[PDB]
Amino acid sequence: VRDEVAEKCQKLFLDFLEEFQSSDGEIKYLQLAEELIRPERNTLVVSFVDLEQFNQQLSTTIQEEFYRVYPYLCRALKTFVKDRKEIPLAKDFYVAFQDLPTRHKIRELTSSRIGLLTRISGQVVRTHPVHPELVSGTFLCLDCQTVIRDVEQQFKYTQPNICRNPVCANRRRFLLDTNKSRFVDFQKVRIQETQAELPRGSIPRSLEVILRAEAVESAQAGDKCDFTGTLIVVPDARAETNLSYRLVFLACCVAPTNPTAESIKNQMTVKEWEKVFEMSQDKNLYHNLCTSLFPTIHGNDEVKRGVLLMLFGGVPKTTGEGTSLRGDINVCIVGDPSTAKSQFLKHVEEFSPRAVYTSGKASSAAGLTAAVVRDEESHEFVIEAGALMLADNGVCCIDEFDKMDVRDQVAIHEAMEQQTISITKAGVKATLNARTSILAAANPISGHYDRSKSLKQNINLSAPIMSRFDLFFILVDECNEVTDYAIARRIVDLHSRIEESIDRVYSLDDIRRYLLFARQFKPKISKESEDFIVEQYKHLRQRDGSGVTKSSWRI
Amino acid sequence: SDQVPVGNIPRSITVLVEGENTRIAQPGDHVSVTGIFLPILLLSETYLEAHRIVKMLAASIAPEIYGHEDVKKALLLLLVGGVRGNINICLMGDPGVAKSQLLSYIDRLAPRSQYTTGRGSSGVGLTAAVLRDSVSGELTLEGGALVLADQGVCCIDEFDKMAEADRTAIHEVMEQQTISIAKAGILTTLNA
Amino acid sequence: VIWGTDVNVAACKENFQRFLQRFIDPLAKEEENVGIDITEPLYMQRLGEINVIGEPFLNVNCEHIKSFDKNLYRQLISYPQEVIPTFDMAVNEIFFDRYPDSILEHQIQVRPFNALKTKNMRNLNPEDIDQLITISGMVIRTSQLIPEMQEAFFQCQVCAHTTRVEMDRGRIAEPSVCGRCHTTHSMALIHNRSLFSDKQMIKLQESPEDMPAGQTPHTVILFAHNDLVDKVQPGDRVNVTGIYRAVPIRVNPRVSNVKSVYKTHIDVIHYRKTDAKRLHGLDEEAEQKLFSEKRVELLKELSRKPDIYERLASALAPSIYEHEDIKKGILLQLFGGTRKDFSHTGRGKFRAEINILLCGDPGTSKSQLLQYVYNLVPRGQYTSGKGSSAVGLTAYVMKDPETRQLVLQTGALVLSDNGICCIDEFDKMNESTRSVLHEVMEQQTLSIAKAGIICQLNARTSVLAAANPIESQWNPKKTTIENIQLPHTLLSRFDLIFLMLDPQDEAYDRRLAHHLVALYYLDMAVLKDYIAYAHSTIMPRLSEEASQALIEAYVDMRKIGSSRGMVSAYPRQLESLIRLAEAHAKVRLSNKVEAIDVEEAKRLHREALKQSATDPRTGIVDI
DNA sequence: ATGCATGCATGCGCATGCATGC
DNA sequence: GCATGCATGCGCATGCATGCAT
Ligand SMILES: Nc1ncnc2c1ncn2[C@@H]1O[C@H](COP(=O)(O)OP(=O)(O)O)[C@@H](O)[C@H]1O
Ligand SMILES: Nc1ncnc2c1ncn2[C@@H]1O[C@H](COP(=O)(O)OP(=O)(O)O)[C@@H](O)[C@H]1O
Ligand SMILES: [Mg+2]
Ligand SMILES: [Mg+2]
Ligand SMILES: [Zn+2]
Ligand SMILES: [Zn+2]
Repeated sequence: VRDEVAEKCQKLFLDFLEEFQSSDGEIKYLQLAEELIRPERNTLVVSFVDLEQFNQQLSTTIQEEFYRVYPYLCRALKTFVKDRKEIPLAKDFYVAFQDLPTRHKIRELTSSRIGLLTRISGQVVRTHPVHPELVSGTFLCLDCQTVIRDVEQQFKYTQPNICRNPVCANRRRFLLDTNKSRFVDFQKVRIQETQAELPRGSIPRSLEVILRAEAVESAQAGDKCDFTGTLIVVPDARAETNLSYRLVFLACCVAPTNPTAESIKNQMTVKEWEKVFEMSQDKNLYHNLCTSLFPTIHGNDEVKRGVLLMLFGGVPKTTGEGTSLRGDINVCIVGDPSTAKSQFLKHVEEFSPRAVYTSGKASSAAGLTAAVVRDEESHEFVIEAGALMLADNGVCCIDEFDKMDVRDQVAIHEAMEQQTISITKAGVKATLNARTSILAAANPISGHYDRSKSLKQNINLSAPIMSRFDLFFILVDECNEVTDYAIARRIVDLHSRIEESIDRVYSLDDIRRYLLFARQFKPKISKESEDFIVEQYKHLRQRDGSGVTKSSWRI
Repeated sequence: SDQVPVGNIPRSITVLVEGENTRIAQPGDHVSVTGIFLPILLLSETYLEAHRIVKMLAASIAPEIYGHEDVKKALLLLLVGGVRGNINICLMGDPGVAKSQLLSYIDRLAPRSQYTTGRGSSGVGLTAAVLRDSVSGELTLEGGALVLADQGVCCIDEFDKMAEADRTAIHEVMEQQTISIAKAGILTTLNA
Repeated sequence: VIWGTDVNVAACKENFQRFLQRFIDPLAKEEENVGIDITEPLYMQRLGEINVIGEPFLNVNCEHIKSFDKNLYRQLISYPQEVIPTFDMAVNEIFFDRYPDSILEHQIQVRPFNALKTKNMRNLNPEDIDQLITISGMVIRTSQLIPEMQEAFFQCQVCAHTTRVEMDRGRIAEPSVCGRCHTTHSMALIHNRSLFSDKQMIKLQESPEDMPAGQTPHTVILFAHNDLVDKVQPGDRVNVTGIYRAVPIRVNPRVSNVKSVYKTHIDVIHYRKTDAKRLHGLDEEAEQKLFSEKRVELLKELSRKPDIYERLASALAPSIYEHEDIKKGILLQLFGGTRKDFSHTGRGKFRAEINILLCGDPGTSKSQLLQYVYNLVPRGQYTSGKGSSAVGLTAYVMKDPETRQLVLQTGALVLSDNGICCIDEFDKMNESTRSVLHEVMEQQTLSIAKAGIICQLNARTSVLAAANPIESQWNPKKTTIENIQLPHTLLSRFDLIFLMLDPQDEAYDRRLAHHLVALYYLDMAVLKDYIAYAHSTIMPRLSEEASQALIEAYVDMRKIGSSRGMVSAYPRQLESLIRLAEAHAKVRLSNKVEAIDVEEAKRLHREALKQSATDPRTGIVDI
């Protein structure tokens, strides 16, 4: 029996690999496969738009018959690389595709798309440890001593149905030779439906993805990534001699949904580097960014500058005695109701790529820190990350900070101080790093700020957590007619012109790129800066004299 | 409670219903059942198979109590009811004027009636709760005193001593005649 | 047909073929027969519309079949499994006879509906097993898609031949011998080369509203197949037409012994959304078949009259005396504001809905208004005082009924998405419960972060709250803020606050008594159509004059509220005004917001709080 | 004859109700 | 007037022991 379609696909794909001429006249894939000599490389990346310009028939056949054709494409690639270079026969090879011009929602993955080539988007929730997995094992018969090789395991431990010797007909006595077997890398990941695809009154759906070989490396927890692959049924009506199933997604490539100073410089293109250089040589960068991130908000430039300084962050250091010095900055805001207090947190949500936001009692103790659960296919254990861990090296926003329970506040204080989360549960002891920066919003006890009382008497916050915050901002609503007029003008202008009332200088992508580039720098402290800081601190301490009215916060 | 011996607790029995005898018995009813006593498989467990199930001026309410001539027509009108046409009555009094006996008489006279003394039937005693099933093995909702007293008369003694939640539930029953429950695992509207 | 049945295939086929061409109803009106000539046969026109559009599904009413004849209706109800394929093949034959060269994806299927409605599920008997049943209920749980095999693919180990087997009677008999090499037990099943179909499990909560004494609500399980998957959402009130099934239960998975008591089960074949009492849903608003041109012209002519606004306020609730301002506010909430998009700005979601609070003595009809709103508006929810917990709303953790999927389960607020949530006895609610409302009333989103769960949910809900004074009486000596005892942050999020007081007027008492005694002894469909057309067609926009008017109104409100004792004003209140103005723009069917809408919104805001009668410098109201 | 489902503790995570202490 | 300490039900998973259906 012959598989005609598979043979034609093999021929066409080999011809495409051998013949595809690039824009410069050479062949990209020959040079790319020249790097497959290294034992650490097994997958070759092939673009789909280039295939669209070579053979539409082959493209349609591959798209509509991906699962049936893929092993034959792997065999063709193996033959090509074996012909082009001296490689040991034990090595295997795989193909990947990236540029699919269409996307499908998670809820749109019906049973009619089983075995077809699709591209989806999602958010990583959990990852499992790397494992080996069988591909085609070899079985030895215990009766007639006949060796049976190349039996497909699919997705279950399947022994040979019957001995290939007609006289033997053995079906229940076999031995597995692990030495001569065939292995491949295997990892399991969980993904979640994004908020933008949620219908009315619905909870986001969860899906399982499996990564093989090099694709195992990527897809870390907390990311927002696009996956390319197929939909394949895995067992979990009855059969008889003359059935429970579930859906599992196999992915080929994982990409960012919206995409070491020398490495960053090399990665960036010429135009991106030109834009970065243009930004770097502007003093108005200190002012323009304030207008860039908060266009609609009127006034409150101090809060904007504090938020920018918190976003940029400092340089952490370690001492010779074994102690550690904080390098992150935490900011707290307190103000009268409706004084634009919650808008900054939402702006940080929208701007920052790694940000987690919580409010009041909606987050439990297990919601923060982390959790430990079992591995489904081994004796190991896996850790589910909390809000703080997902915001590692990022910004964590907490609204209604006063409503949080005392235990939760103690946990937050521990995370701020030690910058480490220790878990000793279910026979598992572990320590994890949480280098986060906290932006918090709070309200007065009486609902309005008392001008005649100190800061400590106005907020129901414990002294330890109070002392850890670097900057405190206080907002008071002034009963001034001009301020009300100015606020009304901006609100009505925003409502009148939905999108035409914004004149940003730099796009958010450029700001993100510049922040990523700038956070790598580790500036030093000059000698004269030491004396300047000493004198300025002396003046600041002298400000605390008794010859002036009492201040709301001591130094 | 009359047949319970001294210092003991009432015992329970299980009855199976099949055929046209189904849909006759309801919770809270006093019934008489004629049946067969059979075991289930050398110890064994027993059960009952039902064959027959049966249910067990005019202002002369509680003649045992002297006086209160004008306090008895109101009870009769409460029992008769209006044409929502429901009626609610509260009696406030100094101790020793025997308010409890009138409530007990009203409870005994009414066909569907429930009587509450205080915190002994608070919270879960009213409203409803979710419990496992004997047959299906799943969760079902069982109502409280208010649910059982649907289309009947309920009597409450020592009303001022009840908890805030119970008082709010009673107010909701009085004004809206339906109870709304929305907690973890429960989302229901009960008719009372 | 199988033994035990009196159904004849040929007779039923001929009867259905004749019925599809002969049925004409004179009582049918243009109010529901949209785009169909009543003088001509109805189902033939439906088939023609199917041919024009290409939809492979046809809807047939059971009442029409019963009107044509009773034998066919009885046979269809008794034995749907044999009757339905006959109808399908007859329809396919007629369609292919009348319309050659048509292009579709598969043969036309027929879906019956509006069978005799069973009053209560618990009244059913084993005699009704495998019969057509119609139910009315609300969806609370929908599971994920499940694949079910239909064909099986087998491959040989030695010769590798391709064979296919079709499922029969729910069981697949795998061949024990090959077809080319004749080797025994040489065939292996391949799952990925097979064919699968979608299956979904849904949960319904039953509420016929005529329950007997002491009967608790019921929960039913439904199974949907093929395209019917994901046609409903949690919180929707739907009518389900389907079949009744009984399935045995195994004693344990690995032992073939089964329990004698069977398990109830229902298969779904048809869904209906329209209700004779409630307003149109969002599903209907995304279609063009709702309104005939005559009704559109009538509504457009009606909208031109100046008093129609007040007329609508007169037609909202005729069973409650006066309260014109409250009815106008309820109508404006029903119309809603413009749903602008601020994704590019980075500000986030903007609330386009109106929240209303009503404060007054217990002897008031606010509860009647809340009940009427709950019964009238679809996707409506009701809560009362301490009966609801903080975890009861939003979502709570519950395991999947079979495995450990950690399935978050929606609450009352989430089920109220794109709907109305009514709260009674708002005073008794604890601070923990109000913490949820603090985020819900503004951000329209809920953030959940518990063990293994981190997610955000949509909570686009408009809230009607009812409250009472401290002592259940409005003490004239105490101020409004003292009487209310609610935090300023919570009160600031309410667009309209209505203070209900008793003026003790003799004429008012006489009118109330006369109306109450007489209780012993506009068309709703027109109102529904007008509301749906206004809500699904027009997106209002505001001009410079409205801008200046709003600025002046905001500064005047701030000056008025600067005095102590009264409810102070905040910039957020300004936004509320805009929303109200937009609502007025929907009343007059105008795409442009004018100064009249701003003036009306200002008047309503002023009259709602009774600021005119209230003493500006003492906070005491005295009419 | 052998491997597996089930009965019986026990930890885990959670929500809910009753009491009290500032 | 409310958050918290102290039981207690609920739902679940996990580990240790054993008893026999295919
Ligand atoms: N200084 C300001 N500039 C512009 N808009 C403001 C300002 N202050 C308040 N607002 C408007 O008022 C609203 C305040 O709501 P919010 O920020 O949620 O208040 P809070 O955070 O104090 O609860 C926002 O929608 C914002 O548009
Ligand atoms: N008007 C009355 N006529 C006859 N007996 C009475 C009267 N008032 C009180 N009693 C007697 O006094 C006792 C009062 O006890 P109880 O009913 O518990 O009082 P309360 O209901 O007020 O707590 C009863 O046992 C009753 O026999
Ligand atoms: Mg806020
Ligand atoms: Mg008494
Ligand atoms: Zn052999
Ligand atoms: Zn063969």
